[PDB]
Amino acid sequence: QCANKRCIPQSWQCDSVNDCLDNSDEDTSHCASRTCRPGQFKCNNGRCIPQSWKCDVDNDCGDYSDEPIDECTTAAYNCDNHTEFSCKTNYRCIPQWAVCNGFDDCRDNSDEQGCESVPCHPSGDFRCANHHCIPLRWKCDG
Amino acid sequence: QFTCQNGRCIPRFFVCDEDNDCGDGSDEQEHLCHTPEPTCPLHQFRCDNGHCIEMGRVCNHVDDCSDNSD
Amino acid sequence: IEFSDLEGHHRHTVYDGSLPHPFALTIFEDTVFWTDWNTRTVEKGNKYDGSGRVVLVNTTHKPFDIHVYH
Amino acid sequence: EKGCGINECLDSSISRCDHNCTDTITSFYCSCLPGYKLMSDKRSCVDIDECKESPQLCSQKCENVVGSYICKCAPGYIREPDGKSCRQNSNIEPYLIFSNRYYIRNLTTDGSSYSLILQGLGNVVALDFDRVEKRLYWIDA
Amino acid sequence: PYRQPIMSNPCGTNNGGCSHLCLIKAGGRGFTCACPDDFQTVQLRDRTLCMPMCSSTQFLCGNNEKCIPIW
Amino acid sequence: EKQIIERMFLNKTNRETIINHRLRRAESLAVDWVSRKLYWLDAILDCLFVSDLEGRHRKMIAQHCVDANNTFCFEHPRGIVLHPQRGHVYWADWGVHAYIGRIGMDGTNKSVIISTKIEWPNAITIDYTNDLLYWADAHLGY
Ligand SMILES: *[C@@H]1O[C@H](CO)[C@@H](O[C@@H]2O[C@H](CO)[C@@H](O[C@@H]3O[C@H](CO[C@H]4O[C@H](CO)[C@@H](O)[C@H](O)[C@@H]4O)[C@@H](O)[C@H](O[C@H]4O[C@H](CO)[C@@H](O)[C@H](O)[C@@H]4O)[C@@H]3O)[C@H](O)[C@H]2NC(C)=O)[C@H](O)[C@H]1NC(C)=O
Ligand SMILES: *[C@@H]1O[C@H](CO)[C@@H](O[C@@H]2O[C@H](CO)[C@@H](O[C@@H]3O[C@H](CO)[C@@H](O)[C@H](O)[C@@H]3O)[C@H](O)[C@H]2NC(C)=O)[C@H](O)[C@H]1NC(C)=O
Ligand SMILES: *[C@@H]1O[C@H](CO)[C@@H](O[C@@H]2O[C@H](CO)[C@@H](O[C@@H]3O[C@H](CO)[C@@H](O)[C@H](O)[C@@H]3O)[C@H](O)[C@H]2NC(C)=O)[C@H](O)[C@H]1NC(C)=O
Ligand SMILES: *[C@@H]1O[C@H](CO)[C@@H](O[C@@H]2O[C@H](CO)[C@@H](O)[C@H](O)[C@H]2NC(C)=O)[C@H](O)[C@H]1NC(C)=O
Ligand SMILES: *[C@@H]1O[C@H](CO)[C@@H](O[C@@H]2O[C@H](CO)[C@@H](O)[C@H](O)[C@H]2NC(C)=O)[C@H](O)[C@H]1NC(C)=O
Ligand SMILES: *[C@@H]1O[C@H](CO)[C@@H](O)[C@H](O)[C@H]1NC(C)=O
Ligand SMILES: *[C@@H]1O[C@H](CO)[C@@H](O)[C@H](O)[C@H]1NC(C)=O
Ligand SMILES: *[C@H]1O[C@H](CO)[C@H](O)[C@H](O)[C@H]1NC(C)=O
Ligand SMILES: [Ca+2]
Ligand SMILES: [Ca+2]
Ligand SMILES: [Ca+2]
Ligand SMILES: [Ca+2]
Ligand SMILES: [Ca+2]
Ligand SMILES: [Ca+2]
Ligand SMILES: [Ca+2]
Ligand SMILES: [Ca+2]
Ligand SMILES: [Ca+2]
Ligand SMILES: [Ca+2]
Repeated sequence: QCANKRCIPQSWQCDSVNDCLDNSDEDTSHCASRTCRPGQFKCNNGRCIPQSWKCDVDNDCGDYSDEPIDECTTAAYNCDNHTEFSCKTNYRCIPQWAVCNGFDDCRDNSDEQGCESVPCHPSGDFRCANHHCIPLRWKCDG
Repeated sequence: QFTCQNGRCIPRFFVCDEDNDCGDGSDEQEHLCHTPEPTCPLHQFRCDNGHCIEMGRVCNHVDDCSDNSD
Repeated sequence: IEFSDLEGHHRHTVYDGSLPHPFALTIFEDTVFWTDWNTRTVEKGNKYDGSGRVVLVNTTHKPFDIHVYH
Repeated sequence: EKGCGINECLDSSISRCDHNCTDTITSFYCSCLPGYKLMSDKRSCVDIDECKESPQLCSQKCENVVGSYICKCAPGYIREPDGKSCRQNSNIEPYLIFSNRYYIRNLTTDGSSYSLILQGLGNVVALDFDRVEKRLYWIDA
Repeated sequence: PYRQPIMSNPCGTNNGGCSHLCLIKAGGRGFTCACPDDFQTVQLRDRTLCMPMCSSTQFLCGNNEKCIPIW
Repeated sequence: EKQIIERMFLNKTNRETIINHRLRRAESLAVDWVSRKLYWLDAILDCLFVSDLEGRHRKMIAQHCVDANNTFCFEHPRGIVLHPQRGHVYWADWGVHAYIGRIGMDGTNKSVIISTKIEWPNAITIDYTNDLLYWADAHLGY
């Protein structure tokens, strides 16, 4: 809820953009003291982000508050083993299913390299001409 | 240069050197730092640190089995 | 590709069912060169075990006969 | 539970392995030095003809020895320091002459050079050369 | 019928006297009162007291069952 | 497609809508046959709700996060089941920190239950004879 009693999505609060038309969401006093709700990391800028976006490599808070390199470069932020895929250049850990999905997930095209070698599921997959795997429910779907 | 999980290029002189060079301990993970010992698995005897000697060398008064481990 | 003594004894196999369709072959030094109809190729490998297989050229028409001029 | 003291190789006319012997929990078995075969009597050893049995052990002409073999090289080849590979000596380097439909082609044996000897033939299915007169023969089927 | 096994309801026949939600307490050995999404839970010595607190843009029912939006 | 919860006898008669308001994206439900309650989850409000079976007296009984660290949070809650014998609600979540949560049937004593080797836990159930929990994962495929 804002000052003028119009209430907005909690993600837009202190997002550097005036939404409540009274600049209550971008007031420095509130944007400093406020605490991000459970599960979200807080930036020094006052923005709230999901905790999964710390060490995301990409900037989230605008001030690079979400990328402490020293912390992100230790063992404390390793990839989830046997469930996530690690990039080859950056320190990003991406969900494994994002490998070979027709999008640059690792930001250096690591996830989309050597796509011709990954085997599709023996029963529940359809193999594309560009060696992608799609769920069989999407063939002939239109 | 072996590529650490966090993107550090480390020379192969430091892989499994019992020192965390990468900063995350990826270089010294157990995937490369197991180095299994001689199992001596089929059709021979085994004594001490993996001496896969033939069965005739069991307790035959000939100290070949490390420090006479049999 | 098989070779044997001049009396047809002691046969040995170089390639074992790996060849589409050889038609001609020649040996020089330790290398055997053969012409393959199905891939339309000239290619070579070691004359005793077939190691180091290399496709020398992609002919558009069937290569029929081959010889080493030396 | 027969012969459980292992030792059964340790006599002359009994066991009678002519090269070497090893004993199991119960009894002996015979063995030969390298390059000898256990023969079907299970007592005795024989020299293999390594030249006839395994010609791939020599790059060229092979000579049998009792207990081993020696690799020679045919006239015009030099034996490499490794003792197995023979290398052609004449400075005349070889090339592959091969025939296609409409073409006879001259290919160098590493794939680096690829040229044309003749073109506009009907169908060249066979081909051969003559060293003495530097001639070339073929069949236009 | 076995995929919902029969067992004795702890709120049985009374809702434990709670005017609102009689829920099963954790461990499944006793009950516990509660209040709807826009009431204030107030505890007395022996009886829970849930009373409406709905907004200006919400309408409260005459017998205080619930609150509904003004529209 | 209509954002409603209906009910009907099994002889196809007396079809009736019981909930139609303030229900954004209801992901799953289960029926407390014992104290007569309907429990459901929604992915947008990221909450666990409860009602009388007739739709009156709604309440929210879990929100924000599970655990004392906020490591596991309602993000994409999905399958739900009850174990009224022991007064527990179990539910799956397939967010970034995918997990299986548990809470008392009156909103106390919330906990994580499964937090490792779990990516896409769509399904959850209980075998009431063995008292064994079961789930399935759509990514790891187990
Ligand atoms: C393409 O390549 C071909 C073949 O390599 C060349 O043809 C050769 O040309 C040479 C000349 O450059 C020819 O040499 C001459 O051959 C005559 C005939 O010899 C025949 O009979 C003898 C005896 O039985 C055989 O040994 C021989 O093989 C032949 O069957 C000789 O009589 C000639 O000798 C005369 O001239 C020489 C000087 O040149 C004198 O010393 C002699 O006393 C004598 O007067 C001569 O040797 C050779 O025959 C051709 N090849 C063959 C084998 O037939 C083409 O020239 C070449 N083309 C090009 C353009 O390069
Ligand atoms: C397999 O059989 C051979 C032949 O029987 C065994 O070779 C034996 O090896 C020993 C040690 O090398 C030989 O003794 C040595 O002989 C030389 C003279 O040649 C002498 O100068 C040394 O002081 C020493 O005594 C022995 O002569 C030889 N056997 C015979 C009878 O010639 C070999 O050891 C056997 N291997 C196994 C695994 O059983
Ligand atoms: C789902 O499908 C099953 C199987 O087709 C249905 O079971 C059927 O239920 C009806 C109603 O109870 C049964 O008919 C009744 O049978 C009893 C006993 O013979 C009789 O006394 C009644 O007069 C009536 O004929 C039917 O036999 C039964 N069939 C089977 C194979 O079980 C079930 O009703 C279906 N459920 C729904 C919600 O559609
Ligand atoms: C919840 O948070 C605390 C920190 O406040 C965690 O305790 C630390 O855990 C790490 C390993 O995960 C250790 O290296 C630290 O030394 C611990 N610090 C302290 C003060 O104990 C705790 O592990 C977290 N709980 C769970 C279940 O993950
Ligand atoms: C609240 O949750 C905790 C777990 O987070 C429960 O503790 C477990 O309870 C079972 C059954 O009583 C024990 O067998 C386990 O050893 C307990 N584990 C831990 C880590 O506490 C606890 O029982 C729950 N409380 C209620 C009210 O049911
Ligand atoms: C990690 O993943 C590997 C497979 O890449 C697996 O063998 C191993 O058991 C997993 N566990 C850990 C943390 O080593
Ligand atoms: C032969 O053709 C293939 C394509 O079919 C090509 O990739 C290859 O490079 C060719 N061989 C050589 C010697 O270039
Ligand atoms: C932030 O944390 C504080 C406690 O320090 C309060 O719980 C506050 O309510 C939290 N923020 C929000 C958005 O609820
Ligand atoms: Ca804002
Ligand atoms: Ca970031
Ligand atoms: Ca991708
Ligand atoms: Ca499609
Ligand atoms: Ca190291
Ligand atoms: Ca010994
Ligand atoms: Ca010999
Ligand atoms: Ca959500
Ligand atoms: Ca995850
Ligand atoms: Ca899948």
